[PDB]
Amino acid sequence: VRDHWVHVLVPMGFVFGYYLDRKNDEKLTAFRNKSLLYKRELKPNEEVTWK
Amino acid sequence: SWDKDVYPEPPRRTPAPSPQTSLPNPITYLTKAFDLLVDRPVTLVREFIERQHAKNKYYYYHREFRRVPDITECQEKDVLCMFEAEMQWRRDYKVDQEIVNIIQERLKACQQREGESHRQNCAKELEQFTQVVKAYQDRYHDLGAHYSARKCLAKQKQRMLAERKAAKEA
Amino acid sequence: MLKYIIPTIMLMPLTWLSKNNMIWVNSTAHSLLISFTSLLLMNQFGDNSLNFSLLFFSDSLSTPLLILTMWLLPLMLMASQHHLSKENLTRKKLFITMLISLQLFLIMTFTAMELILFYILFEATLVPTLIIITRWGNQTERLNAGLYFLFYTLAGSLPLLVALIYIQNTVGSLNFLMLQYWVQPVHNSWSNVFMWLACMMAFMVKMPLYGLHLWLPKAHVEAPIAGSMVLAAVLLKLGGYGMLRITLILNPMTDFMAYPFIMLSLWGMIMTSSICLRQTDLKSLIAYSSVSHMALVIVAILIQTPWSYMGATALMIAHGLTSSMLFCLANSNYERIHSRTMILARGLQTLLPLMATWWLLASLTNLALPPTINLIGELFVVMSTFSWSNITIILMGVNMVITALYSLYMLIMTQRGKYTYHINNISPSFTRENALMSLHILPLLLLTLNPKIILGPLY
Amino acid sequence: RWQEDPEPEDENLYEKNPDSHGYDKDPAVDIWNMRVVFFFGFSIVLVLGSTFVAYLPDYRMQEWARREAERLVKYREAHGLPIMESNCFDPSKIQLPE
Amino acid sequence: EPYPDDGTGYGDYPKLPDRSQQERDPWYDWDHPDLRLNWGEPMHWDLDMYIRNRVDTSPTPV
Amino acid sequence: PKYEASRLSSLPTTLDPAEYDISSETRKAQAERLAIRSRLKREYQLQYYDPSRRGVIEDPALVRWTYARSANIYPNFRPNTKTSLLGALFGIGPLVFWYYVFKTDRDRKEKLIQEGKLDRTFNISY
Amino acid sequence: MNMFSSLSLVTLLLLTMPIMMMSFNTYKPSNYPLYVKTAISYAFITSMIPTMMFIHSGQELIISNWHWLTIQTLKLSLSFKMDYFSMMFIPVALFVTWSIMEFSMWYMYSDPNINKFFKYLLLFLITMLILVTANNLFQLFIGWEGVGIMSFLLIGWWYGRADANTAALQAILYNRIGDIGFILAMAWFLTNLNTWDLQQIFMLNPSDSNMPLIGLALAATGKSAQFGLHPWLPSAMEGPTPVSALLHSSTMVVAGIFLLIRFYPLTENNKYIQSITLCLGAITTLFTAMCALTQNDIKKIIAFSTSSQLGLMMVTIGINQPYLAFLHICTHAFFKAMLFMCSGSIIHSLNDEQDIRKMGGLFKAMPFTTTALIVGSLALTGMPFLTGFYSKDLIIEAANTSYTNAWALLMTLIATSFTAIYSTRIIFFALLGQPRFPTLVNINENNPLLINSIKRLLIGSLFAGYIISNNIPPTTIPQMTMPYYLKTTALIVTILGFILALEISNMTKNLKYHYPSNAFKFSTLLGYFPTIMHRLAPYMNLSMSQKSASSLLDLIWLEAILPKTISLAQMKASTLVTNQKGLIKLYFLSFLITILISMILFNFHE
Ligand SMILES: CCCCCCCCCCCCO[C@@H]1O[C@H](CO)[C@@H](O[C@H]2O[C@H](CO)[C@@H](O)[C@H](O)[C@H]2O)[C@H](O)[C@H]1O
Ligand SMILES: CCCCCCCCCCCCO[C@@H]1O[C@H](CO)[C@@H](O[C@H]2O[C@H](CO)[C@@H](O)[C@H](O)[C@H]2O)[C@H](O)[C@H]1O
Ligand SMILES: CCCCCCCCCCCCO[C@@H]1O[C@H](CO)[C@@H](O[C@H]2O[C@H](CO)[C@@H](O)[C@H](O)[C@H]2O)[C@H](O)[C@H]1O
Ligand SMILES: CCCCCCCCCCCCO[C@@H]1O[C@H](CO)[C@@H](O[C@H]2O[C@H](CO)[C@@H](O)[C@H](O)[C@H]2O)[C@H](O)[C@H]1O
Repeated sequence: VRDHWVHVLVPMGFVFGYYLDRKNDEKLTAFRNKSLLYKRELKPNEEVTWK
Repeated sequence: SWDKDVYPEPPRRTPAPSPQTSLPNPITYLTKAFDLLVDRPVTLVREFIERQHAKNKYYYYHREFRRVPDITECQEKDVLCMFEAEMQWRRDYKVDQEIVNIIQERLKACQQREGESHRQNCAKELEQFTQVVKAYQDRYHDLGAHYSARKCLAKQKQRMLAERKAAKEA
Repeated sequence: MLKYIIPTIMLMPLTWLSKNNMIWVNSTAHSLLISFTSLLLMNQFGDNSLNFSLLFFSDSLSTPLLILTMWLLPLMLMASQHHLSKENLTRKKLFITMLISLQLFLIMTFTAMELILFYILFEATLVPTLIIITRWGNQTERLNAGLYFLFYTLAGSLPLLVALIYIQNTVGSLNFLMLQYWVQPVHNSWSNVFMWLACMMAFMVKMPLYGLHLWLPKAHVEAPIAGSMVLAAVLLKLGGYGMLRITLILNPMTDFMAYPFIMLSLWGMIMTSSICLRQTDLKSLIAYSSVSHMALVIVAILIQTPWSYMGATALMIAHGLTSSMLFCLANSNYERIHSRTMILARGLQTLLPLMATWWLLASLTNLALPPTINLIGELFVVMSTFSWSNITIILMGVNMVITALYSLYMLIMTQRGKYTYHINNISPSFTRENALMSLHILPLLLLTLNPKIILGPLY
Repeated sequence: RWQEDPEPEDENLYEKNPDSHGYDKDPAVDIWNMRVVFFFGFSIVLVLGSTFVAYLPDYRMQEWARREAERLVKYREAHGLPIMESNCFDPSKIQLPE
Repeated sequence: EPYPDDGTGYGDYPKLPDRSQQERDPWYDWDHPDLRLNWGEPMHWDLDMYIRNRVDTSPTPV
Repeated sequence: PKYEASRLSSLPTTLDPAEYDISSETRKAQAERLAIRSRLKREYQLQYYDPSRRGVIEDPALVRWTYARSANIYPNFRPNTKTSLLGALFGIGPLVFWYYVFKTDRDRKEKLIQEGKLDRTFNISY
Repeated sequence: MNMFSSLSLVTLLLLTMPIMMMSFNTYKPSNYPLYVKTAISYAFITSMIPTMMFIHSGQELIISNWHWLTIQTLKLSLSFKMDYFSMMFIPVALFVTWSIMEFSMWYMYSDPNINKFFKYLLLFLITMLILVTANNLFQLFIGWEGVGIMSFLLIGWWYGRADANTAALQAILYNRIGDIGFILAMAWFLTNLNTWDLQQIFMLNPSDSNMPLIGLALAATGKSAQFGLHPWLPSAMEGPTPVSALLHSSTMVVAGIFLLIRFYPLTENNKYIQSITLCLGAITTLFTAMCALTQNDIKKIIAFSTSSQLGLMMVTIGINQPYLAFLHICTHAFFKAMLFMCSGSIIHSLNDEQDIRKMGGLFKAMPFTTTALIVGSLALTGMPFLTGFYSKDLIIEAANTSYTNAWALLMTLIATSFTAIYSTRIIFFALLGQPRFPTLVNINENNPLLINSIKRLLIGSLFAGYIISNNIPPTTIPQMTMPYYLKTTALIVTILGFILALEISNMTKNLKYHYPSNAFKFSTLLGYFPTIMHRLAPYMNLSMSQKSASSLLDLIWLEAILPKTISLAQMKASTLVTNQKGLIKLYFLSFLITILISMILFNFHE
């Protein structure tokens, strides 16, 4: 609607911001399942421990 | 509901009623009224709620932290090892705060329970409180707001050096 | 933090692309939504901070300051939209843009992992703040207040820049997580004395420390209401937050370097509290009250104990809401009588009964009635300074007496007594004004039920 | 002196709109402004936000620490060990100077 | 009569009697009855210290 | 027993010897005081009673008072032997006084702790 | 236990319900005062059940129901101490407040904000109960400051009156000065014992308790208006009469004494603290009784009566008889509240006249208020077997036979004689002789709210002391062997006080005109303490604020030493640089000087 299309700007900014925060995590996986505290074996269907 | 060894309680000794009067005890009748008017309806509501809970049983767990090398085994400036050693130290520090709280809780319950005989009957709790507070003070006191495993280790070594020095001259 | 930076940025296209008559409605609604999402930063752990990326992290210190910052933006829009009604549309949007850009800098400032990044954003907040005061302030003296504000900050912050760059050369990093592990003790020397002063003076000027506080009463008397709210609520806390971080790398030199600044604060708070008893301008009185409350925070930060750091954090949050309330209360009188003179309009409880309740509640938090978080913060500081030296309780106790006297004096003078006969335009409190007051006090009093979330990392 | 406009008279919003909420001169905008503030401010942020805070999952691990302390106090007292030792770190891992 | 010209900073502001407002006539029709002030009359430099809630300088029977 | 006035207890007006010895020159002055008061009263009442007025009757006396109590001080300030000695006495002096009070207290406390003569048996909160 | 703990909490929750109903949920504004009064009366019933259980078997318990906050090793929980002192005080406070609230429904009938008035009375009572049942110092501090702030709002009830606002702030000022002691004790107990809980404080039982106890003594001084921080209590008569009745009996003023009673396990081992409280109480009881001798305002005489009776409680603390001090709190609540209620009855009938010199001839005109006033005066003066006798007389015997400061003992006995004199003064001038009030007679005490409320306190003023003394369990070894002249000293000095008071009163009828003495002026003007202290100290502080702190420092020298002087230097420097004549000759001449200097002086050519 031409009346209420401005109301998606900030909610879409949050979704885009949320998405980019998750993308940031994919660049910081050098130690995923490699810390002495949390390192373990993968479950049969598990590919990664977190994403 | 809780572990009786962690939060101990002596066996309760209640005297039996031994009236020496013909008057009725108003507390006895209020107790009956309270049991009939308050407790029984409350119990019925709870038992309904507990039946619903029994239909949806599910569980939660106490997180287990594997031990990792402590700050003594970390090479200088090796942040990756320091980080894991530091986080472990912080978790232990929080646990030691709650151990002191458990002992303080034991001490406070003994004081109230023993009434006017508390100065004599609470010696064991007082002694345990004194020892844990001393142990806690040695570990953590004086480290400052920016405390760390490094500063804790430095304090311990200062204490160790003082203990060795005195032992030599003896 | 991108989930907060981007929607904050999107507030600017929203304001500029809104219908002419819907700029306040739209900007207020969506900045409240941003404030709602900021509660996700409460995912805090007992050992580790919330480390988002290479640029931004959040911990128990920055999280409460972040939530206060994002909550204040909709409150500032509510407070400003009335005195800006005559302003033309484009300049209204420019005003809102300055508020939005201030929030963007603030949320980045409080989450910046690297100290030089923190510096740039810490400095960037000056620009919009100065524009708000000088462009939209009401009186001739806003120009002087702008200059004093600008040059007091830069006189201290430029030496901080040199010190920060020097630290990075010596240590190799300014990442705050790195400094936690590579920190080395600061040895005695004249070079280290001036490194300490360069690292601290900029934050002292912002707090402000007694003796470097004269810019703040000026700034408040000249700023528009929104300027006063953000100045008192958040911008002062940039100094406290900065000090809480940088003191990590100044040990053990802080042991003796803090003495002159503890004396200035301990004696400063009694002087500024006493000064409040004689102030004739209501905004100036609230401004001097801030200097006294923040003198406690400086002492707490400088003595570096777990109790003092917890008290400092709670005080910063509690004062932020209380002082912002008091300015909003004083402004609502100004919008009727157009004077800041405290003695001009008296006996307002007779004419504005509900507004007098907000006045009472604000005053009670200002004097730290238990169990408000204002009292929790003050008490934790008093407990920790007693161990530092038992004699401080006398100074702390005297300030508590004087604080009650001037807080209730302000309440008595303006709300009680006889109303001024010739002031016949005291129109009933608007829904907007009542909602603005309650949006301060209600979160403030609700925090008493779960104080741990405003107690900081040392909790 | 110069050619300058006179100071306008301050306008009481209640004259034109006795129902004014004090947000806007336009009654329709005024009512909407009141509604977003009251709904997003009180109904959402303060009510749901307060509820959200009330149910934060063990904020900063305080509850886990108490459970962990109980486990250690139980095990240590059963085995006749000190509840807590003065040494945070094992002395055998430390090499003192001199 | 101005305050003595030292460095204090009074300027030309009048020095008025160091008397509390409580000493003013309570039956006269003051423009400000609570303060016992008339519109336009010069205010004592320390008027805020001499309001009826604060410092009294009234004659005492002893 | 004569009345002795003090700063905080004024001489009663009925015991003031100047109250009774009233000359034609003193009555002339009292008349001029009442003329200023009456002129200001009329100026006020003309606005106070005006049915069309809504707002605040600005009082220049109040504005002059608030202006004098702030902005007018520094322009009329002169650094001289009085303000410098009062400036030093109550500006630097208290800071030096408190510095020595707290510094002495903390040195004494720290010396006892290091020697182990300060009782900190249950002190684990700080 | 389940009934005991459940019912003790329901009492406190019951009192909060009328406050919660102010959210307009299910409210009946028509008669909010009746609703509040009914809640108090029902709370009194529920509180008698656990009180009865304690009397039977000594059942005591602590309820730590809600964990509020843990600060490392300091865990703060909402904890309630349902012990001896809270079990006996709560029913007394509720019973007295029940009469005061019923009385206020008549006294405040024409007040447009009566609903708000009853809300403030209820909030007053709630903060006191928080104070009395608190098991840790932070919770106690909540009630401590709560009653102070409620005192401020109720003393300044008629806020258009400058004197009311002054009195209200004065109570805050003096109580905050006492609060310095309270925070001192909190800081000491945390630093040295790692706790704010009474259990841990008593278990660790420090021997070096001078500092924490002096802090508590200072807190009690302010709250109970002991000498030094005393003037605020007589000034609190600015408030409506129901405020004074509640303030002076069941709430604000006894809090200071109660604080010291709660810490008797520490004070009983500290003879230095005992000496201080003994002498502080003795000068208070003597000095304020002396002031009452010449007061003419009826509310002020009774106000000074409270200060004198509070000083006696502080003496009882001094001689290490905490349970006797507590008993006096409970007995004093009945007849002191009645005395204010009777005075309010007189004031109302005489169209707000409070000067006893304008009363007189009321013995038959107001028969019921007369009966209550006489009974209350006899209970206050220790007439045998009335409520006041079961505490005061035991206190006097305990003091007489104790190892104690001889001067403090004498001051206390004289103050007991002065109690008889100033009670005689009220009866003589208010009730006897001929009327001295105006001609249009509007005397009328026939309202059932007035009669019934005073009636219940009259019954308490006769039997409450006997009933309480016969049910509480012994916790001391009462001293019952003494010479005849130490056993009857209280009765004799009281009787001599009555006789001497009658000589003075009757001499005012002789057609002889007398000049005033210095002693009379000293008594009337309250020892000049308010006149000197309330002018001098505010003047000195307020003068320092504007002259030195604000103007001298913040508007002058802190300006001068930096921003003002720095700007001058740059402006002067700029005029040096820019004031050039624009002459080619002068500029190139400076080039030559620069090149020469660069070589000869600085050797830049090397
Ligand atoms: C998750 C995102 C949440 C964002 C929340 C944003 C809240 C925004 C509130 C907007 C207020 C409504 O805004 C307004 O609504 C009405 C009805 O829809 C619109 O339409 C109106 O036009 C005219 C009025 O002139 C009339 O036909 C009628 O009053 C109405 O239909 C307006 O053109 C619009 O300006
Ligand atoms: C390839 C690079 C270029 C990329 C360009 C991408 C965006 C292009 C947008 C083109 C349309 C812009 O639209 C043009 O500007 C604004 C917003 O619409 C409109 O005018 C505006 O006036 C006011 C605000 O000032 C509001 O009522 C409303 O926002 C709108 O009506 C103009 O009437 C329209 O002509
Ligand atoms: C210690 C760290 C911080 C130090 C900061 C100090 C830097 C200087 C800050 C203020 C800069 C303002 O720059 C200039 O200052 C002077 C006064 O100082 C102002 O001038 C003002 O005070 C002067 C002196 O009383 C008056 O003559 C003048 O009428 C008045 O306007 C100028 O209008 C302003 O342009
Ligand atoms: C810690 C280091 C901080 C370094 C900061 C450097 C800030 C430099 C600020 C600009 C300095 C010049 O600023 C200029 O100063 C002079 C003197 O005060 C002011 O001059 C003003 O005050 C003087 C002093 O009474 C008056 O005589 C004059 O009539 C008035 O105009 C100018 O109005 C101001 O524009």
